Amino acid sequence: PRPLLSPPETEEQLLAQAQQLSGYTLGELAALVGLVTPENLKRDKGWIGVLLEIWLGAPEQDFAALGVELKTIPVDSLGRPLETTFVCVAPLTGNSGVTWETSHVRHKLKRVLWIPVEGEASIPLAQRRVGSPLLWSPNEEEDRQLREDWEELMDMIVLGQVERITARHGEYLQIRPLTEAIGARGERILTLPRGFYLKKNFTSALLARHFLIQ
Repeated sequence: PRPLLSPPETEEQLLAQAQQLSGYTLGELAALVGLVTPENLKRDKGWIGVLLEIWLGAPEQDFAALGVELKTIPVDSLGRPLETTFVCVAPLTGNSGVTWETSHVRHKLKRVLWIPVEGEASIPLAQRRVGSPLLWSPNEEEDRQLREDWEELMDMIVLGQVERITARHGEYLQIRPLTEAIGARGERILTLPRGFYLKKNFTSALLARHFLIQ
């Protein structure tokens, strides 16, 4: 296959292109666009993203205005998620007044191109294969699941309790771990940078429905 030279202006072209990548390994795809494949993503957390973006044309930049977020999902040998999925940085400061409706999380997850990719540690990066892509939007239930988790997490941040957030917070979405934040007393604190992540139950559910369409 050949990478798109200009950003796609229709979801049809974006999806068709994504589909051309299925079956190929990351090494094969990286080589086809003159890119070297790192030994692991420890150094470049967003390497796979840079690569898929090149392929998907990411002439019509913001003009294309597709509003589609690309998200790769490392999966096991059975197509199941291996880890939580990073959504976006969690704002520890500012952004006061934000609500679920006006949140960057809801905005980022409005339209997503999910690309499953093998991710089991035993498989060298260059040998991991790309699976079948998904073009998704949360249904009413998924949006509710995210809203409730988002509201609980953000309220803690706004109340200066970011350091109190743990894996116990959030049924489908969590905030995972120096940057400035709001302290429990309103004092300014320095803490680990945080981010919003989708849990494996949420991403597994949407990946599963992809094989049950009728």
